[PDB]
Amino acid sequence: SVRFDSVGGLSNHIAALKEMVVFPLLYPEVFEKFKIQPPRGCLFYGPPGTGKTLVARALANECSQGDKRVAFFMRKGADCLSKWVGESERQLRLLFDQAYQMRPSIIFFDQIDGLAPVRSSRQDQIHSSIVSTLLALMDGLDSRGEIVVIGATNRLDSIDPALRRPGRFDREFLFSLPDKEARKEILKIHTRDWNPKPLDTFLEELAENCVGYCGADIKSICAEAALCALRRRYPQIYTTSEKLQLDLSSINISAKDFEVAMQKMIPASQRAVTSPGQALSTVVKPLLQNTVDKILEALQRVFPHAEYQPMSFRPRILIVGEPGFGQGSHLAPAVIHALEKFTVYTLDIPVLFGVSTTSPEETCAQVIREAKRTAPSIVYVPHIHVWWEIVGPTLKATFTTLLQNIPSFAPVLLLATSDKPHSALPEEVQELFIRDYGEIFNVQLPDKEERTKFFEDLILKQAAKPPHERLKNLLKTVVKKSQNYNIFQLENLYAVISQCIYRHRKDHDKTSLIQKMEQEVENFSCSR
Amino acid sequence: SVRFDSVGGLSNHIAALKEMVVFPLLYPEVFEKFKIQPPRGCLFYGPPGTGKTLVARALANECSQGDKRVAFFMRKGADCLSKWVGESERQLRLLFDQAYQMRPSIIFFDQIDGLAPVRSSRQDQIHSSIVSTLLALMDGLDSRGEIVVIGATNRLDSIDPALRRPGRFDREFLFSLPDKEARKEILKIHTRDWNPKPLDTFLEELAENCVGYCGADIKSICAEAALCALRRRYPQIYTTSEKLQLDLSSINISAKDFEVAMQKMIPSPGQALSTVVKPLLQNTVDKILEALQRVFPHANACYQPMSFRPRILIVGEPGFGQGSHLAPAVIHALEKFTVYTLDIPVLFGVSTTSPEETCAQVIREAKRTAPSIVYVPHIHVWWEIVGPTLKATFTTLLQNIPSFAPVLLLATSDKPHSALPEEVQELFIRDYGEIFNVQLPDKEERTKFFEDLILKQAAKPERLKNLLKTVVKKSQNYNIFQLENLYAVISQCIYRHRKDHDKTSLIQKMEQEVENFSCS
Amino acid sequence: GASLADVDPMQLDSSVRFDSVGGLSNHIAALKEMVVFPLLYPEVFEKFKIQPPRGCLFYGPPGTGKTLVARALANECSQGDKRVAFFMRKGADCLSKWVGESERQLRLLFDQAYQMRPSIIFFDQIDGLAPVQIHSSIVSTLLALMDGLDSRGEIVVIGATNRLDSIDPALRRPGRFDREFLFSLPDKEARKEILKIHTRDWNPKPLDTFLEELAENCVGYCGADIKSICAEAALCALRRRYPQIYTTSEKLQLDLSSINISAKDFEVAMQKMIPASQRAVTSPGQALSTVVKPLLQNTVDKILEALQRVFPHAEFQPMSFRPRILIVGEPGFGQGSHLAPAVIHALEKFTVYTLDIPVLFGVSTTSPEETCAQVIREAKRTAPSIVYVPHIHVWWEIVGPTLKATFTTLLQNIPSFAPVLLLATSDKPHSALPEEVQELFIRDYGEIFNVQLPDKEERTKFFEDLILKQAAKPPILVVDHERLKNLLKTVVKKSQNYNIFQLENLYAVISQCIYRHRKDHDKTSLIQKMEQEVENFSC
Ligand SMILES: Nc1ncnc2c1ncn2[C@@H]1O[C@H](COP(=O)(O)OP(=O)(O)OP(=O)(O)O)[C@@H](O)[C@H]1O
Ligand SMILES: Nc1ncnc2c1ncn2[C@@H]1O[C@H](COP(=O)(O)OP(=O)(O)OP(=O)(O)O)[C@@H](O)[C@H]1O
Ligand SMILES: Nc1ncnc2c1ncn2[C@@H]1O[C@H](COP(=O)(O)OP(=O)(O)O)[C@@H](O)[C@H]1O
Repeated sequence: SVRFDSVGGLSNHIAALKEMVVFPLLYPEVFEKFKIQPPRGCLFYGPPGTGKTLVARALANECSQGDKRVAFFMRKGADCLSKWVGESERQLRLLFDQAYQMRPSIIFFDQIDGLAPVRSSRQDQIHSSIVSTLLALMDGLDSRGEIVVIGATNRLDSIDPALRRPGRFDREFLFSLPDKEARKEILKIHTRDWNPKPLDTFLEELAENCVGYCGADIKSICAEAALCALRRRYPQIYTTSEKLQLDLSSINISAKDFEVAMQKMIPASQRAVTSPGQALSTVVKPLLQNTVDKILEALQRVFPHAEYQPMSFRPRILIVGEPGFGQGSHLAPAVIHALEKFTVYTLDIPVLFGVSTTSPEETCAQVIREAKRTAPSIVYVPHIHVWWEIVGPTLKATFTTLLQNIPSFAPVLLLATSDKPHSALPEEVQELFIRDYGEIFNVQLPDKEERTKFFEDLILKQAAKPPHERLKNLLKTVVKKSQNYNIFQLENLYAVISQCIYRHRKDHDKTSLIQKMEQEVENFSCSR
Repeated sequence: SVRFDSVGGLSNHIAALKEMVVFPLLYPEVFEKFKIQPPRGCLFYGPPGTGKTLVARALANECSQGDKRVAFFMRKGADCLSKWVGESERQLRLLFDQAYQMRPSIIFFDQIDGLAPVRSSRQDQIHSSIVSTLLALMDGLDSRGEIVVIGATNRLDSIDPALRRPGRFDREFLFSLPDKEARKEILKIHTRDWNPKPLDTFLEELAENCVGYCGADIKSICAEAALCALRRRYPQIYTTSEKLQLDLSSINISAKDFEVAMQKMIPSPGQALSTVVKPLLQNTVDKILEALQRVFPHANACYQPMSFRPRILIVGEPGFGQGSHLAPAVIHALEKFTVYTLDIPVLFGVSTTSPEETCAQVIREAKRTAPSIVYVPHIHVWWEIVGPTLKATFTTLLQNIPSFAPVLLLATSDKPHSALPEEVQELFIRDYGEIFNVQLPDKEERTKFFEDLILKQAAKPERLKNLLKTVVKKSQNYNIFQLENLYAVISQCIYRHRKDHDKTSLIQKMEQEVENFSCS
Repeated sequence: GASLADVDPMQLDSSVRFDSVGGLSNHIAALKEMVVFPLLYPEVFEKFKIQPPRGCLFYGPPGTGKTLVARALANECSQGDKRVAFFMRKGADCLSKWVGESERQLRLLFDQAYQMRPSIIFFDQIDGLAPVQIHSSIVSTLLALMDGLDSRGEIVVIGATNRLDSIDPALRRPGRFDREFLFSLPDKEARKEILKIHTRDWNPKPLDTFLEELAENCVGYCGADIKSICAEAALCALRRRYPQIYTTSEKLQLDLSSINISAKDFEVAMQKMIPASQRAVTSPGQALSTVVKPLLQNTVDKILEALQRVFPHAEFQPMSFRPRILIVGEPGFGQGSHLAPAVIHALEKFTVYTLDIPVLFGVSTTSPEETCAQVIREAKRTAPSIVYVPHIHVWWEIVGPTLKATFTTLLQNIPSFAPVLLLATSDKPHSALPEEVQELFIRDYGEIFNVQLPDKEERTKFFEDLILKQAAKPPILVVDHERLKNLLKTVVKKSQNYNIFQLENLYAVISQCIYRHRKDHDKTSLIQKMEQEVENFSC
């Protein structure tokens, strides 16, 4: 049924696999020249929903329907556990011996953590016995060739470390959340055999909003979209116990269905945690997207790992601006979001202090150690000008002598924001961001063009929908009287006009809100 | 087929083993002259992969090969369990007679975790009875020769504590991860019989870069490298069909294949210099090590070394790499000595312990393993980061250390020796050899720092030499940070002009970018 | 076994019986009348009524023979009434902070102890079982189980520990642990007895004078160090004699007549090891090293003579009144580095407690007010004793306002005629110390000693047996024997103002040259090097 085509995105855990399963059968001489004794054990692991059981399934299908003949034995967590006194460790050896007669064969253990927990003398003796009789008869597996043992898990730390050793489980595969190049393939696989195949550009657009999703999260919106189309088209289905008469020809899926379905959906990875990076909303985007792009260009100039081998030496950048220019609230999370596939580690006040029972120094050390472990990563310290005059005198020392110990050309990025200009910051901070290296970005107010696009939809498209030159003058005067607002005032004059419009929904004729609009625009006052 | 020469690294474990288990059994008339009384139980323990069963197999084969004067009973100590009422405890009482009729004997118990676990209200009636008979066949049916029992394990606490008592399993052998020297002979052993004989410099460098590996990993990187050659040489091996025609002579393993397999696999205040920085600071590291030799000669009667309160302080302006590159490279070169760090993120990066208590145990453990090193980097900020009790503890602690005990105190500083507080100034004695002032590198070094880039990669498929000269003409007073920053900036253009056959166009951009690199 | 627990006794070796224990003679003459006599003569303990105690506590540094005495004692009781059982538990073994396993383990252990009867229970390292309700549930049951042994028994409990102050004070009450025994590092006359015990069953028995010589060269050893150097001096002889046995698995023929042990096999064993007094205990008292002896032995003898004026127990109806002494000197005259520890070590048989910085704060991360009270109370409990406060000129400027108030009032609650000495050292002169410190030493009472530099002769003899003999050792041809003496005199003249930290550095910098010229058969390329290193040595 399913055989690799469906498996979209991974494409390298698959090539790395047939050199364990297929090659020792086909080319058993290259392993003799170097005396290789090829590997015999994988260990799939990663967050939930990201593949690896789809992979086990597709591999079983390739074996059963490919080049005869390979056997496939599958165990589900802990099945050897039996009621009598010895029938537990006997079934394991029975399985390994039956797999030797049907060889070549591959053994698959789903959800290891119920079978091989970390041994301890404060637990059941049967678990230690099972782990021992499992790492015994797997060590004596060289003479019993043509057997491959795979095990998929979720908790790599909950597996006995005596098994994660070359000889028992020598390869370890990481199944991570897809990125915008893989989510598009997945969406192509799931909307594959649809009546009116969704345009490639449409899926290209859909793959962007789905940031925290996985294969299981993407498979489900393709179903919620159809379920939304069904009740959009035929609303006379819920208010009925009997059947109806459908034509199955009027039911078509549109982008509104996908968006209303994505409204209800919550990614399985963000059901109990919130990531420190968001995107510009549909409102603020025509106001700051170009600024985001310029920031990314400068970051490329200083952090070329974001585009034979990129050379980077301690990449840092500091986004500076006036207190309302939107750098710690709008710009920096958007920059974090546009740079996906880099793990992000946050160091702001509610992280050092918003978690007690652990001094700030501990968490400050853990963040940098883990960011070193998996490079290239980002360490996000927003609002340093307040961060600095809120911490202790030893935390400054720890923070400065912990990122001086980072290898120079290791690609770890330090991102920070500021409200005071660079000159006003404490001189100890100014030593970290040098201007001649291109590590300081100064945000500026948006130009006339931007401010025009920001209001160009409210006037004149929303103020013309029932249940023109007089509107263009309103647009002109709004853009003129707002040429020196920050972001927090622009997107308030927006809301002020937004509310005005909403209060005239069922009014069948205009020229009651037009003058109301212009009066509310005239009463607006702030001036920083 | 394994007899002691297939074990790299454990040159002291093997000697102690045959000086305590083998020789009292082979030459009983010798150890009776002195009443040495060998043990009746030892125990190997350590992390997984460190050669615990390899030593057992080697010892068995060295007990068989010869004249068979000693018998070896090898028993994986978990398959001795019978799902019955009294049979597993009879195999034990039989194993001990089968080895008393053939004395001398060594009874080996591989993985005794599964034979004698900790009995409590989570154990069965079979394992408790097994322990009760095992610690009766040993304390009673022994103490005269010539049976010696060994057992292997990973955690020393996964065994019943009643077995480790005076008169029972008492001696212990800690198998730990290999250091940089053992990791070289391990690679030699695992590349013993090879077509293309590898060089010794290659294995040396590899052993340097394979940090954190434990033996078995080193056997694995050899395999994963040969899998990187094949894919490099026959990219058509995948998505194909049955073999047809393949030559097993163009699969030569190259040096860049080890560095890919070492990243397709998953595996301290001391780090060697990178390949890029080495030809810039290796000379200074040599000079520092020589000054150490001057003060630390370990790196009644005379004609053995003798030192007096070894102390050295590498001083240099900020940016001279005296605490970023130099001192950890020197700690690396001075391996085979145990190092103990004392800096900020190790005094304060842990709670549930005082900074005054984590400073006394460090000096205690440094005295127990002398000659050792105590490493305090950046004293010019270390001194103003601790409390007034920690200073008065640290000073009296390193004062109570005996006069001639070879504990070295290594430290660094960015402010000059005359800008430090008096309490520190009266701790190094510049009139002695205890202060070392770093200098900028010489023209010879600086020039050779850029040569692979200019001119051996901008011309990689001339006027470059001129540009090269200019690179040395403005970099005269650059510290290490600006130096390697300028080197990384000049290595960027090249990576941007990868697929540009026509030259003289990236040379112009290069000479204008190096004309713009300002680092005042 | 229906009791899934560690309750089995041990089969002890029968060859340990009041003959292998060397150095511990007062303790044995007391344990054999509270453990042995109630079992051997049971008619005196019923003639009147006695019901002897059921408890002993052993404490002291590690390796001092505290398990060995329990073993010897269990073998000594079970010689007429075979046989006394022996149970041994060791605190902190995979049962700490596990409720409620430890309670039933202890209950079953006491049950088994009752079933055998007579028996001896031994808790090695109780610090892991009753350290100062995971904690109350287990100590309360231990107290109830111990306090429930009938007066005659016959069950005897014994406990061992390293620091007496890491044990719950609820244990030290009569009927449970009514006596305590201190196992200290052995002096010379006990070191000789241990050496005679361990080298007793040898064909070619070592000479008595050689054992006398050995007992003095290994100071700071604890029992197990002597065992380790005796059993390793036997391996060096074999290794040096037959080095071709290490590369041959085939048992070759060896003559058991050329493997006789000699010296230079004991000292090569004593080289590669570090003693007990330099490993763990932070023993405040250490004797002068063999290098510094000829320089400071006279000062050490002078202090111990101005110390019997105040502390007339330093010559053992003596009567003293608040014995105090303060040795003062310049910063480098070695009062807190060489003199005071050697003075303390000379005063063995007197228990010594220290109050210095790494003990108040570093060790035992508790409040520094309870540790000072502990040391004062236990110092007067075992008087005559010593309290040692080194470097008061800095000690006083590091403690809090409450610690001074506790210390100054705790040494006035000591009875006036108790022999509890207070020894302190300083680097500022007496009149530079804070006034609360000056109001403790009354120099007209003789409580002050001023250290001075070593005399000309002292320095001469200090450099002599380095610069005349070791500078002419045949590398195993031509030595001058005349300019060596001139160099000795120039060195003695040049160094007539150094303190000790410099006087003993100019001794290590001159000995280095000799090492760099080990093999040179012409002893001339280092004489000039010697005198040019001395010509460039500045304070
Ligand atoms: N890379 C992918 N391409 C296509 N579909 C996918 C992919 N990953 C997941 N899916 C879909 O999501 C479903 C769940 O996948 P799967 O069960 O393999 O995840 P998992 O890692 O095994 O989850 P868990 O670890 O919780 O068991 C699959 O049935 C598959 O239809
Ligand atoms: N010191 C060493 N020298 C050479 N090879 C080694 C060494 N240590 C390990 N190896 C290689 O790694 C393999 C695994 O080592 P080994 O099984 O002896 O240790 P182990 O896994 O701790 O043993 P066990 O865990 O089964 O008791 C060996 O077959 C050997 O080839
Ligand atoms: N006083 C002593 N006399 C003879 N041998 C001793 C003495 N003290 C220690 N030893 C030797 O040291 C070994 C270990 O001593 P041990 O009793 O374990 O010390 P601890 O008191 O710390 O338990 C003993 O087996 C014995 O061989």
